[PDB]
Amino acid sequence: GEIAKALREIAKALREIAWANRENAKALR
Amino acid sequence: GEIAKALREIAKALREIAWANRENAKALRG
Amino acid sequence: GEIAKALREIAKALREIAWANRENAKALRG
Amino acid sequence: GEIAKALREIAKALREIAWANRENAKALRG
Amino acid sequence: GEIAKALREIAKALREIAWANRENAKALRG
Amino acid sequence: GEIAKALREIAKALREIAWANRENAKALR
Amino acid sequence: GEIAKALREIAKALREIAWANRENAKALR
Repeated sequence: GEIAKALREIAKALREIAWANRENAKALR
Repeated sequence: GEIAKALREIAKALREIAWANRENAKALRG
Repeated sequence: GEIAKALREIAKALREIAWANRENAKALRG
Repeated sequence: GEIAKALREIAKALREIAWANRENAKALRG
Repeated sequence: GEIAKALREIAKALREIAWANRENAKALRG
Repeated sequence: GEIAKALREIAKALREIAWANRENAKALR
Repeated sequence: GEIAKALREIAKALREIAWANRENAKALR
């Protein structure tokens, strides 16, 4: 369904934030 | 539907946050 | 509808977080 | 409705995060 | 309702993130 | 219900992010 | 249900942000 597919896009975006934040920790190290 | 469209709007805004957070990592690199 | 309208405010608030985070990246760049 | 009201409360909390994050940018610029 | 109650805990958790992020801005000033 | 428990799961994860973010502030001091 | 599963995927992605942010605090220390 359209609602469940949108919620899965929100999850994917949050995983991209996690990856971006791991780039920061790398950058600090 | 209106609800699905608004949730996809939320996903897009979270992709904007991901891009901004990566620029923070790159500014610490430079 | 009231639920869709509130979801679109959530998206707008996330866009404001992205803007703030972009401001950080600029401040780090100096 | 109680769901819409709770979603608006989420949006307000996200606006608080945006203000906090901008203050991090202001504290880096000093 | 159980859904609205859960959404209000989401909002409360987000206000805790804002508070944590305001602590960061204070640590940077220091 | 399954939806409400999942939303409570989201709130707890956000409480983990608040703790982590505060640790970042503690590591600056 | 598909909606509850997608909400649980959102919670898992937020836990992945928390882990990133905990790592970021260790990299500052």
